Amino acid sequence: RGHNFCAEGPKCGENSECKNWNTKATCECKSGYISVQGDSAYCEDIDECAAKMHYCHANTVCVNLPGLYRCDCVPGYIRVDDFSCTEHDECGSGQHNCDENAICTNTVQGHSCTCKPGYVGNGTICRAE
Amino acid sequence: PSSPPGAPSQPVVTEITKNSITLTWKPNPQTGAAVTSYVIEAFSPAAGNTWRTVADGVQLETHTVSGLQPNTIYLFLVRAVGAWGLSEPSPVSEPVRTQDSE
Ligand SMILES: *[C@@H]1O[C@H](CO)[C@@H](O)[C@H](O)[C@H]1NC(C)=O
Ligand SMILES: [Ca+2]
Repeated sequence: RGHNFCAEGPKCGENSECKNWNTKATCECKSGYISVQGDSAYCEDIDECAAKMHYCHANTVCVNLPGLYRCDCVPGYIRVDDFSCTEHDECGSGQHNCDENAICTNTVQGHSCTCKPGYVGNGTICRAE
Repeated sequence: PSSPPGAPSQPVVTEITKNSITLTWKPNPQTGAAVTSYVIEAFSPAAGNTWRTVADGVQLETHTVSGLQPNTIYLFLVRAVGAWGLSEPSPVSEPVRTQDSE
């Protein structure tokens, strides 16, 4: 192997990782962390829930985490994806008129109906190709 | 300007195996926030009623989603990531089925 530049002494800070390159050690922030003031040896957690941030989307409450974050549903809402929730499970309640061979997917606005592969139509009606 | 990037274009399936699907898309053409990576989400009517995040930190506009089930329907969407968060979703891809395992 090459020379262990990282073992020569302290270099990178608490939320930073030391890497041995051919001629020197280098520091990189851990995932989800960012340099405090332009030096990747010293990093702090990214606050994805800070003001003006838009990691989390409709009907969620952003929860900041060290190296991560989470988008919880507003109480009473049901999840669409990691970033958004919706008021009702329209697909699971029969609140839809999807064709028997269309896929029902909840959306923030309501739901979509998509004809399964091999079928053509607008999801309300599907016909084999 | 403290907004996320614009939504990418509809992802297109370019190759299929029995456990993977390869996707391609484009960044939003409208002038806006810079894109630093992409997030890929997958839906299957046989895998639960939420979208699963299947890839993140994607630097390119093409990527292969592996670890999938044979003979299964999948749909896909992409979000663009920037300094201030995530774009709204791209349009959903046309549904495809992975190949069967014979
Ligand atoms: C689908 O087509 C039917 C008639 O063919 C129409 O009544 C219905 O509104 C359409 N649905 C959508 C979402 O366009
Ligand atoms: Ca964080």
